[PDB]
Amino acid sequence: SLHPSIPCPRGHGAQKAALVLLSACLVTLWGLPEHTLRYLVLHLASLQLGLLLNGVCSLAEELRHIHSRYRGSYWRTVRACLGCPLRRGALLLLSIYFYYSPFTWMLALLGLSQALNILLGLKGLAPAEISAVCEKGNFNVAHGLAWSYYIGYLRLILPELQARIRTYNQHYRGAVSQRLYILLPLDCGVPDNLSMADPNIRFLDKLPQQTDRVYSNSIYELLENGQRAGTCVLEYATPLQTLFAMSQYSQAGFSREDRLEQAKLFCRTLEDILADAPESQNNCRLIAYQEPSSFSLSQEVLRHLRQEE
Amino acid sequence: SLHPSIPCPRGHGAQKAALVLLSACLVTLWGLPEHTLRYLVLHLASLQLGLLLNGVCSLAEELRHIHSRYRGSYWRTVRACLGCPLRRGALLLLSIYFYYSPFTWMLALLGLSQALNILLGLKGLAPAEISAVCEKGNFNVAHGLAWSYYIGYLRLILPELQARIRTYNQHYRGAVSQRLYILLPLDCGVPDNLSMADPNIRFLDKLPQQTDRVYSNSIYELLENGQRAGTCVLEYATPLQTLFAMSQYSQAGFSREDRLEQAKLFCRTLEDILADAPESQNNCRLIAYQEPSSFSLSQEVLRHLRQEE
Ligand SMILES: CCn1nc(C)cc1C(=O)Nc1nc2cc(C(N)=O)cc(OCCCN3CCOCC3)c2n1C/C=C/Cn1c(NC(=O)c2cc(C)nn2CC)nc2cc(C(N)=O)c3oc(C)cc3c21
Repeated sequence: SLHPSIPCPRGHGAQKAALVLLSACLVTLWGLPEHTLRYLVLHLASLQLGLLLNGVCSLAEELRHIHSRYRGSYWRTVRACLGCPLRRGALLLLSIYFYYSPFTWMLALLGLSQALNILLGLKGLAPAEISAVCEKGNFNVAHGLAWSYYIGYLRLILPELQARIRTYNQHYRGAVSQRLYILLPLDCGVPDNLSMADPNIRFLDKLPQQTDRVYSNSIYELLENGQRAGTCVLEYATPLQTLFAMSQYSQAGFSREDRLEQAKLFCRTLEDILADAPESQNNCRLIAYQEPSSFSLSQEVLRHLRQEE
Repeated sequence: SLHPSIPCPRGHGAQKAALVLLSACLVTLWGLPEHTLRYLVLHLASLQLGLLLNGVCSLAEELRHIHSRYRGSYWRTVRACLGCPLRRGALLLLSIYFYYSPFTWMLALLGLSQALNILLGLKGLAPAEISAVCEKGNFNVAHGLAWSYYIGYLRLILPELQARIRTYNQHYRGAVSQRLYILLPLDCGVPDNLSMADPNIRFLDKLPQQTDRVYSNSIYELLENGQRAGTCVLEYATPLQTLFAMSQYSQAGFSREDRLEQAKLFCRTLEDILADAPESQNNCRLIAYQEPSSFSLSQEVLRHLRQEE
């Protein structure tokens, strides 16, 4: 409705043309009794056991990710596989009602059939269905936030940064490390400053220019037992402020479980980009955390600081 | 490898546990000849015809989107459905080799079975499989670019903008319209300035402040036949510079077909956000274009300008 090449969203034409081929194929059965209907649900059973066997093998992948992806909860993992046990398991019981009115040997034939369907890669997802699951969930916001952060901000501020650090040391007493530490709070909730987030980190300063775009940089000196054992540059992650603010934007249904699944994905993608980047080979260093026994993040920065040298 | 709650990417444990249940179910067949193997491919045929029927009904959706999503090319639409005709159609012919060694009535039983499987929503995609297709393609960069553009930039610059426009008119001769026009070139290729992109648009100016964050909004006056019939504020789309620069970033396999599928998706999502936004009810106005007979975009801005009043 904006440009003729702009694709409109998907409609219900998949369901619409489904009943047409249903009504076409149903009247062919009128071309020939009642003997078919016991065979119909038995074949309809075999589609469900194939889907049920496709769930349990994918469950073997999921137990690798019980702690991270599913917070140690065994019930969510079974709920994550198999789609919907209600609409699947109901027709499975209805089949055995019709099945009575060498079964394991008959059951074993469909067993290995679905195995090679997975092994040969025959369970293919079409690029129509691959696309239609991607534009369905409007909050797929994780790779765009990672890729635009590297392109728009990190590609620009990192190669200049080493010169802005050394001129502060030529200006002086306090030796600041030559890396950029980006904090990634998973409980996203980003405040404006950092003195209130931890009173162990209570500096403020402005990193000077080179001597266009003006990226103000503040150096926060850790005050381990009231003493600045470490001085460093700390910035938050501006994409995490967006992920927070979409959840507060209640006109879009973005919940705190949907936010936490992307913020973990945002750190994995941003760790990938800084692996093979020309500029961040030794400059960037992400410090992710999620504090509930809420410990001090000033310690874990100092662990990342003393591991530098 | 960064935090213990950060989920690792998926492995080949789906294929790994598939052969284990294959080797388990195969030796149960040793517990009982050769009579099963003709029945096995016949059941393996019925899975493919169900997938083939699932492709053709989804094709009925795709013909609504032949021009936009598939550039008018009928062959891509069939290639977009059904996944892979090579690995699917080969086993279909191999079945009929085994089928010879009321068939349409037997074929009609599996026909309406897959219809109600689509009609009742029984073809469910599990949230494990829904997720694993989303983190597979690392360039899913369309909604993050739209949502962060509204949050980080458009939510901040639009409610201030009306005051910055009127003070230019109080300063004066030239009545500038009270809207923001964002250009979305689909052939993304964004240049730095706009005088070279069209010599019909050749102003430069700086929109003044209110009298924190400083945004330079340049006012470009249309020079219809060398005369400034229209004066307006034109900005490009900074997310489209990123989508271009990921394609030039050849370490990530982002091709010009992958870029063009997201840039169309970026404009549909950004049109959605400005529909139900409190600030952009009459301020923003997107002008998307893709020029090959490459016409002048200064005309289509003036069409959007004279349609205002
Ligand atoms: C953000 C929404 N968005 N999403 C996508 C995708 C594209 C855009 C977008 O439209 N960006 C944008 N175009 C603008 C045009 C003007 C103009 N006409 O003047 C002004 C702007 O804002 C003035 C400076 C900002 N000030 C100071 C910094 O905080 C805010 C106020 C503009 N901005 C705001 C963002 C600018 C970049 N930017 C970032 N951004 C990110 O890291 C980020 C996170 C995600 C996700 N994507 N990115 C993009 C990389 N952090 C910044 C911090 C400092 C700093 N410390 O000084 C700093 O200095 C400059 C020069 C830029 C800069 C920053």
